[PDB]
Amino acid sequence: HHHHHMTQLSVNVNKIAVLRNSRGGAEPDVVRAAQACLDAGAHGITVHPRPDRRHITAEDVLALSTLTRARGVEFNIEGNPFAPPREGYPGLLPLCAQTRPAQATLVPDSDHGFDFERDAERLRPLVAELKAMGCRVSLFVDAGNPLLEQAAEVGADRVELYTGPYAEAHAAGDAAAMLELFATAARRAQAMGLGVNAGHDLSQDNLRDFLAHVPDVLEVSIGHALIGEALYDGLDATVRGYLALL
Amino acid sequence: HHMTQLSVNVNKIAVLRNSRGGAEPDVVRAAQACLDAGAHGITVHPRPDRRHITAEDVLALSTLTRARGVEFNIEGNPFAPPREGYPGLLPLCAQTRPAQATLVPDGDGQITSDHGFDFERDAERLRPLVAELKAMGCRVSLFVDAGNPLLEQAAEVGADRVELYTGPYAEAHAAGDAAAMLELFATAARRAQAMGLGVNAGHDLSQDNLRDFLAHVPDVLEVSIGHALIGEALYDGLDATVRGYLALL
Repeated sequence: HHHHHMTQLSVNVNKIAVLRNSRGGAEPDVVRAAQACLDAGAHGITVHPRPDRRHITAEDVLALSTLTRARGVEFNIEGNPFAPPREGYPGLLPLCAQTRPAQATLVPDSDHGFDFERDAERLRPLVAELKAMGCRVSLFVDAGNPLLEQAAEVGADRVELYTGPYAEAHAAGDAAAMLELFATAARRAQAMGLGVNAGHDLSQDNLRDFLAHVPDVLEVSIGHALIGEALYDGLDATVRGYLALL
Repeated sequence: HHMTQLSVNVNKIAVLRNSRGGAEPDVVRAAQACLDAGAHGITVHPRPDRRHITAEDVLALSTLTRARGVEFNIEGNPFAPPREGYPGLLPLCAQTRPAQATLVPDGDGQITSDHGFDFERDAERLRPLVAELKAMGCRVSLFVDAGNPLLEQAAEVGADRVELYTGPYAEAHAAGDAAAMLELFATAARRAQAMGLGVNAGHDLSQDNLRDFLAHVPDVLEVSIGHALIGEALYDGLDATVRGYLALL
């Protein structure tokens, strides 16, 4: 069996592209913002290129691949593996084929995980193809999923627990019920040889209780709350603040 | 004869909030941090499609600016009828009584404001709405292009100020040579002031081009800065960024 490893931080820069696209020019620069996050010591960059190009584009992915590669850090691409290519969107797997990121996080459409009764068989050859490229494959799952262990059956290397309902419980004050659930979910996955990532709605106000109660979380992908906190203190300070909690 | 004042446009803060669909980052808290750093007022532009700032944000920021004794500036299209989630500009201003109302021609679905009023077509539909805003206590500013040949008609319509659209200045400044644009905007300012109009400016103003603009365009009373201020704050934070802008006035 494995041994403990210090939790790593991946900065999700989707919202930086959201601000760019709202105006429609070039500021704020996605690569420049990611560069400042890696300069602050982040272990990697996460993006989620939607098929409709609402924020991050295929061009951003290639640009960020070149960046993370030149700096020896990890690139994590989220996306729906089932989405066929359309105009302006090459598809998740061909994007990973072109950039060979360290990790590919597979999502079903983010507010829920996969229905393994329904999607496991068209998932299987795509998971296998992603790993064959050199990608770790992580599957977005709900902490309450009774068939959660089936992600190992598909061949995935990790699961990413969707931490939405924990953060909602944390803001309301009583998050104990959520923490026992997410801890139990983490333990079930690890008993199958799966690594555990997390993120989504994780902030500087709730990360500490999470890592203190959920064991051996390997990687956290934090976007929204990190960008929102950076409005007050800057990207450099914010990332270093997150790092000091890992 | 008057210190140029900084109004922070907090639209892009709502851009970050609404994308998620919760409450963070809080628009009111961010505006509060801008005022603590010495900003002279808050600007918002509630669009009819509710892309970022909502009517509830307007009401909340009105209460904030009032408690802190600073000016509230609402940009918007006075012609836009009420839609789902949007009561319309004039009923919003009646409900909140902002110090200033900045009127733009912007149609539905424009990415951002990219042109000022065409006074040949809009002057007569502007007149009674300008008058109704003033009757509420609002100073009324009209978004105009620096090259508008009918710029002087904004005084005839009853507006108190014009806001020169600084987009083409910022584009020329980034390209290096902004002298020609600076003389044009200076000329536009003087034309407005000869009619008793005050001069505001904004759109695409940043920490890299504000200084030269105020240095050459005379008696600019107010600058409304949003997009670039929020983008620069991503690196340095709002307090530091706001204070940087104040030092450039």
